[PDB]
Amino acid sequence: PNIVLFSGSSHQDLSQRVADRLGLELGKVVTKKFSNQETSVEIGESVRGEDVYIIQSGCGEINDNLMELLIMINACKIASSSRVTAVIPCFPYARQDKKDKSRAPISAKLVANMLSVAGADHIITMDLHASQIQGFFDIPVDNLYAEPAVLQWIRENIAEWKNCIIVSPDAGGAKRVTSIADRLNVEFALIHKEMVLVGDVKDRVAILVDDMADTCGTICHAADKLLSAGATKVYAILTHGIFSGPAISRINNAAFEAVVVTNTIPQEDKMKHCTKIQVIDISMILAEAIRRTHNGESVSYLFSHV
Amino acid sequence: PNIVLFSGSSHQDLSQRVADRLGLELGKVVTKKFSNQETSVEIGESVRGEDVYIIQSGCGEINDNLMELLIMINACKIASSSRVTAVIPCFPYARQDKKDKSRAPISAKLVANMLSVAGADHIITMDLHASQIQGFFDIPVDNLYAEPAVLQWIRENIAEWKNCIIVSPDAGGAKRVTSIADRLNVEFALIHKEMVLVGDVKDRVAILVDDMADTCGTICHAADKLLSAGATKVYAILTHGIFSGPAISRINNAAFEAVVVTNTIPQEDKMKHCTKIQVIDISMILAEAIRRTHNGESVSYLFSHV
Amino acid sequence: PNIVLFSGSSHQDLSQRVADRLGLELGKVVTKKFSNQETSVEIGESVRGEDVYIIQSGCGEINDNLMELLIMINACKIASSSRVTAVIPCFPYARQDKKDKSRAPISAKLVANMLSVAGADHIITMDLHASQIQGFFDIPVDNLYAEPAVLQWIRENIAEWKNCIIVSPDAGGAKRVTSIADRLNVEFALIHKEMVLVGDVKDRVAILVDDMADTCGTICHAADKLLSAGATKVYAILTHGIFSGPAISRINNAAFEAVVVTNTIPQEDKMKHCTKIQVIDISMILAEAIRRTHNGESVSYLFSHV
Amino acid sequence: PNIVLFSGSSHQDLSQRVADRLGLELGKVVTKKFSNQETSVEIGESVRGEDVYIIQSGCGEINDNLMELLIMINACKIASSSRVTAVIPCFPYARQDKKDKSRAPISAKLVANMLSVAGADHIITMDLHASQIQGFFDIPVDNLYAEPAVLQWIRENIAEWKNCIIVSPDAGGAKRVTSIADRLNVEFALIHKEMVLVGDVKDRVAILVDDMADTCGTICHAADKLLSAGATKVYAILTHGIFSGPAISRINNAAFEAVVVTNTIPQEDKMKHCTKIQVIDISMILAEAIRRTHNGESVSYLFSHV
Amino acid sequence: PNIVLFSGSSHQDLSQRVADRLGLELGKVVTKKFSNQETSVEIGESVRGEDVYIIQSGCGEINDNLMELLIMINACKIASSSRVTAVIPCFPYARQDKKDKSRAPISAKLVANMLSVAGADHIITMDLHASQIQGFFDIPVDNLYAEPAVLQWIRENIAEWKNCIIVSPDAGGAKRVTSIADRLNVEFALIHKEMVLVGDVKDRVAILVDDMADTCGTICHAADKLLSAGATKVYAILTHGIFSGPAISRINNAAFEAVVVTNTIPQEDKMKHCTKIQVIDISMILAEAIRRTHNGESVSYLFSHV
Amino acid sequence: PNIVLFSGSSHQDLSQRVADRLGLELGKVVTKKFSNQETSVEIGESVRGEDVYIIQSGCGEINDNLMELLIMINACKIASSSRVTAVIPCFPYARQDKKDKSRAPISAKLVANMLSVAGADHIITMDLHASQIQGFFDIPVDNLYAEPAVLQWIRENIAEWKNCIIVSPDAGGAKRVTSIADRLNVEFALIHKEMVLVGDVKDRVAILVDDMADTCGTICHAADKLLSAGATKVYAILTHGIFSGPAISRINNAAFEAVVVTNTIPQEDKMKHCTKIQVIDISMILAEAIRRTHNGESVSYLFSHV
Ligand SMILES: Nc1ncnc2c1ncn2[C@@H]1O[C@H](COP(=O)(O)OP(=O)(O)O)[C@@H](O)[C@H]1O
Ligand SMILES: Nc1ncnc2c1ncn2[C@@H]1O[C@H](COP(=O)(O)OP(=O)(O)O)[C@@H](O)[C@H]1O
Ligand SMILES: Nc1ncnc2c1ncn2[C@@H]1O[C@H](COP(=O)(O)OP(=O)(O)O)[C@@H](O)[C@H]1O
Ligand SMILES: Nc1ncnc2c1ncn2[C@@H]1O[C@H](COP(=O)(O)OP(=O)(O)O)[C@@H](O)[C@H]1O
Ligand SMILES: Nc1ncnc2c1ncn2[C@@H]1O[C@H](COP(=O)(O)OP(=O)(O)O)[C@@H](O)[C@H]1O
Ligand SMILES: Nc1ncnc2c1ncn2[C@@H]1O[C@H](COP(=O)(O)OP(=O)(O)O)[C@@H](O)[C@H]1O
Ligand SMILES: Nc1ncnc2c1ncn2[C@@H]1O[C@H](COP(=O)(O)OP(=O)(O)O)[C@@H](O)[C@H]1O
Ligand SMILES: [Mg+2]
Ligand SMILES: [Mg+2]
Ligand SMILES: [Mg+2]
Ligand SMILES: [Mg+2]
Ligand SMILES: [Mg+2]
Ligand SMILES: [Mg+2]
Repeated sequence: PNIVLFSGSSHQDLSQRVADRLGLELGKVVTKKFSNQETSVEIGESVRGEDVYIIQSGCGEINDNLMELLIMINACKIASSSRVTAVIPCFPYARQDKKDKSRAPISAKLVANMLSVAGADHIITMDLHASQIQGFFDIPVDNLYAEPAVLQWIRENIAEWKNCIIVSPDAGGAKRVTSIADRLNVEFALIHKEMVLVGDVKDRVAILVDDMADTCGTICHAADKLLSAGATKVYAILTHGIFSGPAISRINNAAFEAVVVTNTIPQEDKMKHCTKIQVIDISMILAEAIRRTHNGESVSYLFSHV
Repeated sequence: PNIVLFSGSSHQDLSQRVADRLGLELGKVVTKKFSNQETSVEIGESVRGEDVYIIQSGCGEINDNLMELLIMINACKIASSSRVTAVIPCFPYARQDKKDKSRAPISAKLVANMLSVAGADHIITMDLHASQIQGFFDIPVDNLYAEPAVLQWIRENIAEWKNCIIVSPDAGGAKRVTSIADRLNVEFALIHKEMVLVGDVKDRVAILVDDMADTCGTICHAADKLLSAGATKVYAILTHGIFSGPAISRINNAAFEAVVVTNTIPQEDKMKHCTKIQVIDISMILAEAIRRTHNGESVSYLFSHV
Repeated sequence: PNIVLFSGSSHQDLSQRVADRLGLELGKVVTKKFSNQETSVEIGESVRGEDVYIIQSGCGEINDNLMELLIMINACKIASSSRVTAVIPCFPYARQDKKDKSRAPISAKLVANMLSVAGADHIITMDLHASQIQGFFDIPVDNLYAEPAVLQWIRENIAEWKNCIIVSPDAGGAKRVTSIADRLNVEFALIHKEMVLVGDVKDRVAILVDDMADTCGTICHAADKLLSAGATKVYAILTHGIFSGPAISRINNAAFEAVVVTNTIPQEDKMKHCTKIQVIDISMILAEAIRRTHNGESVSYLFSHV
Repeated sequence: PNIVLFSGSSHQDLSQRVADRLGLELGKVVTKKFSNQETSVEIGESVRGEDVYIIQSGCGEINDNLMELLIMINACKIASSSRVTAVIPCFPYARQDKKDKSRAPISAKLVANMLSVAGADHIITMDLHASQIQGFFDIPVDNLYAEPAVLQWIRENIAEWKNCIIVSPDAGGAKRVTSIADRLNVEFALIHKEMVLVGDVKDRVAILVDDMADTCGTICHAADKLLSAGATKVYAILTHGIFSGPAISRINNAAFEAVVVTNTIPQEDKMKHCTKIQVIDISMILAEAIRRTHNGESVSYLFSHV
Repeated sequence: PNIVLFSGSSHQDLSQRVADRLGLELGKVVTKKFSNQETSVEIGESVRGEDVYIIQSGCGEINDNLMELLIMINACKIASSSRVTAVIPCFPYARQDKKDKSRAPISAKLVANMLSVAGADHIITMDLHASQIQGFFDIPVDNLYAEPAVLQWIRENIAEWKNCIIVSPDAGGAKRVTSIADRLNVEFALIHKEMVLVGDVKDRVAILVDDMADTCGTICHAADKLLSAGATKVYAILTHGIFSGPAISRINNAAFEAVVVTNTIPQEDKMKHCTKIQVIDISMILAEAIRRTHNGESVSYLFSHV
Repeated sequence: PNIVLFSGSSHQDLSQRVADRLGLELGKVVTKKFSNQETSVEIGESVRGEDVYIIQSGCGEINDNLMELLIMINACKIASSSRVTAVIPCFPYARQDKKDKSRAPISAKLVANMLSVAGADHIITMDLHASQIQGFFDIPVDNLYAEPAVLQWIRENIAEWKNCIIVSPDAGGAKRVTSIADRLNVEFALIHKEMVLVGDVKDRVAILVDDMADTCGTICHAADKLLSAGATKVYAILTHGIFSGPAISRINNAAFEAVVVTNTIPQEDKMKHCTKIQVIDISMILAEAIRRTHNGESVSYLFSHV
């Protein structure tokens, strides 16, 4: 089969970059809405006997884009494609992954089921909120890591990285922080609400590393505790920058040295209203995974380099 | 089990009307959206061992209401309810029911499959675009009719109904038109585009009967053809009035005697900007079907009276 | 994989014609019945890793041919074939496609489910009664059209086709009629029972176009209404000619100029007892669809020519 | 729920007797055929919230009866019944239960899958050809035994039963023969083709016991071998008497003392043309099984008495 | 229906205690092994129309107990029970819940799938390793907490609990520790390998709280780090005490004040060879969940008291 | 794709022999157990886009080996292999294939279902206890025969085979012996318990042929009956030699001329403690089936030669 790369309405810029690294052109698909706000999908080329890849990120209008993804997957399945792969840099409803309330839903499993009945055979995603979402599917699921690119940014941009500290803004983020600290051979701390800090922090550069920042109610309160606790400068490094609601107003009025995110969510608009925001490119990692999945090579090689 | 009636964000007024006819109160559910525009559903009462009935219409913002419905169904299924029934007065994506294009989707079947994997056991809907959507499910599906209420309106409001004529604005609507005409003993006509009229029409009160009006393009060119053909006055009777886009601007600048719709879609806002719009209450037919499904009575009795 | 063409008991002549156009030979299968009237299927060649195509029409004795088809599909699936495609020129139980009665079945969906659990991956059919039966399956379904061959016959055989009129014998057949009329730039009419005619007809050659004729209770009554309404000669063009029951006795005692059908159902025996019956060959359209599905070409090209 | 007993076109008499033993009336269902030989099913009462039982035997026109059964099960399932039980005294396609040929089907598993996807929840059958057809299903399957009635008939009718012999006409029927012989405390023999006899037989009454007799090509050659081997009189006892093909011509021209069968298949017509045929009533056992399944009693009690 | 309580080979003592709180007798089931070490299950009562509950913990020989559970669930499903619930205090293969290696299995999802196809409808478990295993099922899953009983033990036994500290032996156990600290209004610490401690712990009683201890390689190294860091006495509180391999030899040769575990795994043999081990009874929490699930009461009430 | 041969813990010697006939090396997989006796599976090569074959026999610790098989199948399915085939020379739980008791399980169907949800696409086995287990799967199942190798052994080793007799130790084994007798043109006998013998036996060499011997409470008592009935010497030929429990002590204390088995179960340890045991190599038949399934050749050719 031949790679047929398709792009949804969300994050059109990343799909163009992945096409460039793969050395191909995006497929002909027109995705608009009808008068009554119903998704319209018009694929403009034959997907018969092809390896269709669709890039759709859980950003912007989550529900509008999610239905767009399911209609595109189902259209390519009935149009007699060979395999259909959903490339989702940010997984929607990933924070609703367990039932710790009375009648709470598990919306991550509902989205997993809906992608399965549309007809997707493979899933490629980056830095899932819970790694266990891989078990919500009966199909192969790729969970790429942005950590090798995060480590590269720290070494080149922060000069004092050899004698810095790494801070976790939440109790559940200690797994991510401890892995990064060992790779840099530095110390680490942890911040818990209900604000308590456990770690030296004083008179050293502190880096806040999390997986996502929706409204930045965290990290911004964490930065105040870090500056009150003796740290000189504070850095914030994140993978998925949603920056919804106040968010930008909190970052613009905070004392972060820099806020660093990836390409998983469109950052072009947010970067106009915040000079602290910096972006790490991940289109190289996504293009390599699509390349190796198509050719039947080892994706495990990606978890050994940048 | 006990009836537990829930209402989604869409069409809150009909759910209250159905609750009054059933003589109960709506269940405690809070449906908001998070900062990143993700649906939040919080059921505030035990649904364990209950007959849950969720009323959600495919109107307004379709994709956000549809994802609202699936989260509510899945939450009630995992919360150990006895049965879950989706009451959907207007079915979303009902116009995409076949594949007559190159790589077209069938989004009616995708929506059908999503309701199945959420965990719905029964579907109650009214006046489907295609009756064959009943076969898109492997569960019982109820297809109610607004025709008995349509015929009741004609007999009381139009005085010349004994010598009127029903006009079909399209070629695919001849099934509805001929059934109505035979039930009234009056003649019928038909209008086809690419605009042609077959039927007397001249010096007679013409009634345009269709199942739906989205942008009212068809019921506007048809009305102009009817007034140019000799009909004194033109009436339009519809079941699902979406009235999206121009729609209202076309109805206000038209020569309809009246435009008549049902409760399936909220008409309170549209009736302010158009005096030609009239509403037929259908909350009694929905309440009776919910009542009879719970009590194990014959729903076929509904198709013999009003 | 290699095409392996198999033929069921029904319509052996079309399978031979399709084999000739494809330039191959029919596979070795022996289908008889045991003493207790149970279907016996004996495939006499290896189907391992092959693209199996089974041609079975819903004609003759429906239930014995339908069980024949399911046994053949299941035998080829367990025999490790690559893909199995059911080519069904006339779909059985296509008229039971909805539930508009008290405890009516939907037998079109039951037959759809049986073909799925036998192991079919693709369905190729022509001129379904309802196009929505495509959504009764979760697999690709091809719905071919006999209209390009219908229009070709009219142009060469009826000399007055430039000033003729197409008549719909029922209210639900107005979709086929209006599409044909626009493609010929001529007018159209419509006949409804409970018998009333709308259209000129008078002093014009009327053509009755329908999708199928089982007992010819319709068209035969329509022709009488057309001859009493001023039409000179009446033609009838149909896709699936079952001609069961009286049928032939009604056609022989009618005033049709000609009755025209296709190859979907065996017409060799019926043509002996009726001289008005003419046949349109469709073995080229079926062979092209089989050829293009195997080669991964565009079947949409078939809906642009003859 | 309430028992709703339905009867298919096959074996109306057994259904009437089962209704009599249960003290109820058969449900209102009309099952005829259309002009093109398609099954028509018209249930004439509400099955909503009921325990529907359908009695259909695999006899006569096997395929038409099987389609009838599937259509009835699906109609009762979609019509919102509580449970649907298929009571099948003789299972169709039970002899095709394994793949011992090149591309042979396993039609028993296909029938099992079709019954599963129609919507049946329970299966009640008597004396399956292979007991593993119980494992062909994912639902409960009852396999009743006619052996107690066979033993009762042997005791009351044959006077010399205390010093008789029991003969198996095939190598695969040695299990039934050994079980019956042990229950009667008599000896046993076996007959194999490719005819060889292993047993005394000489100067004693020999009883041929099998599970079914389709064409009676066996048992007749077995009877000739037994009469040539020194046995005085030969009896034949069977469970399912199909008697298709020559069958009756072979029994009338044979030297059986009596041929004894059960009610699983209609026997009145065959009993008209053969004086040797005798029938054992099994309606009591089926009625008891239905009664105990409805009331949630122990069906295992039936395998301890008559 | 009626509660039918069944017990597997593993942890026979807890099943007896749960039966006593529910005020009933355990069901009659004999579970032995054949000569070739295959599980034999012999239920000695009618489960027809009953609410069957089976108590089986993932301890001892995991694979023999897991196959025992599936055979009991499947036997009770085919025996026409009403509902089947698996009560699993310790879930097997809970630590293999994600794919973070080259070709790693996710054996938690395989066990989830094998419980689904056996026929279980509900799962009751306590303190899952990952809460997300709830989403590995499409059925309701109860995740009980042993924390309220853990808090009761600390207050009753440790006198210095008002000025103690809670220590996490791993980076991933920070979620449990921070929640317990807030409930007691005390401080907390964290220990990470690759052994580094963050927190005071000097001159105060330190409590190590985890979810399970398999070989006690952790907690034993953590205790050495705590005692050399200035802590006075060290306590270890765990939920699932496996104590496999050396385990006991490490606890007997350590400086724990006490090792406290729950009833999820049999502890009677371990406490003979270790005086430091203490058991917390949870048979009241399991009995209440079983009682409330059967009666259709709120299980959420259990997460507000002891 | 490429053949990737994997071996489980059970029967490492047969896998090596099959690898040699196929001319390849076994795949890199390490299978051990954790401290708490849970299966660990670590594949050391890329199975991506490969035809994976796993050889695992139902011997030794059945439950440990069965869970090992499912973990290996599921790991290779999620690792994006092309096809996964389970080669099982001896099928676990094959004797529990029907429900002839009150609440008996059918554990052969449970094992079939667990192999289906792990992700296996093909099953290769030898001499199933019941041939109908092929219908317990919805996937192709190969049922190889050891009979051609059994016939070869008799002709080469037993000199009196031309005037010998074949004895079946059970009523259910008459199918095997009658087929073997016809291929040798010799006589046959049968032994039934509740011990009675039918057949000459006297003054001739008797061969006892069965499918398996677990504990030899079967042939051993049959051999005693044969020697007291006049047979000169007794041979025992079996396919699956389990030899569990007493087994060997009964064979060592019996009067068998020889006990002959196959490679389906490891025999190396048994032949140390029994000189009567002889082994027939079947690694050539398994290698040919694996070779032909991969290459898409006819497996039916194997049932015409050795
Ligand atoms: N899009 C969203 N925006 C804000 N909150 C969300 C969103 N989706 C889910 N949530 C809520 O946020 C909570 C996330 O909790 P989390 O910090 O992940 O707990 P833990 O750290 O124990 O996993 C969930 O309980 C969920 O109810
Ligand atoms: N550190 C890691 N090394 C290798 N794989 C990892 C790692 N972390 C997570 N994974 C997961 O393991 C999977 C390995 O991909 P897979 O296709 O099995 O590799 P291969 O091509 O060698 O079979 C990836 O999809 C990834 O999600
Ligand atoms: N004119 C009609 N009369 C009766 N039923 C109809 C009609 N039109 C459609 N139906 C369908 O028939 C179904 C009858 O409901 P059902 O529960 O089967 O009736 P009962 O309660 O008698 O079993 C309805 O769900 C409806 O969708
Ligand atoms: N007028 C039409 N033009 C194109 N396709 C049509 C038309 N009418 C119906 N169809 C449906 O569209 C499908 C197109 O086949 P498909 O394999 O999707 O095309 P492609 O090979 O270009 O992907 C056909 O199976 C047919 O059923
Ligand atoms: N001799 C036998 N005794 C009991 N059951 C048998 C026997 N032979 C076969 N069976 C099977 O065992 C099943 C027992 O039915 P079941 O509903 O499990 O009994 P209970 O009502 O006691 O649970 C029957 O359906 C029958 O098919
Ligand atoms: N703190 C908590 N409060 C309530 N429920 C919780 C909590 N933590 C987890 N849960 C989960 O919520 C579920 C509530 O059970 P459910 O049957 O929904 O209760 P109800 O009967 O009120 O609907 C439990 O199964 C449990 O797994
Ligand atoms: N005597 C026999 N001859 C041929 N096939 C047999 C015989 N006995 C059993 N079989 C079954 O028939 C199957 C034939 O395999 P299959 O893949 O259909 O062959 P082919 O490649 O010729 O289609 C085997 O899997 C086997 O289980
Ligand atoms: Mg979380
Ligand atoms: Mg339409
Ligand atoms: Mg129709
Ligand atoms: Mg047989
Ligand atoms: Mg873990
Ligand atoms: Mg057996």
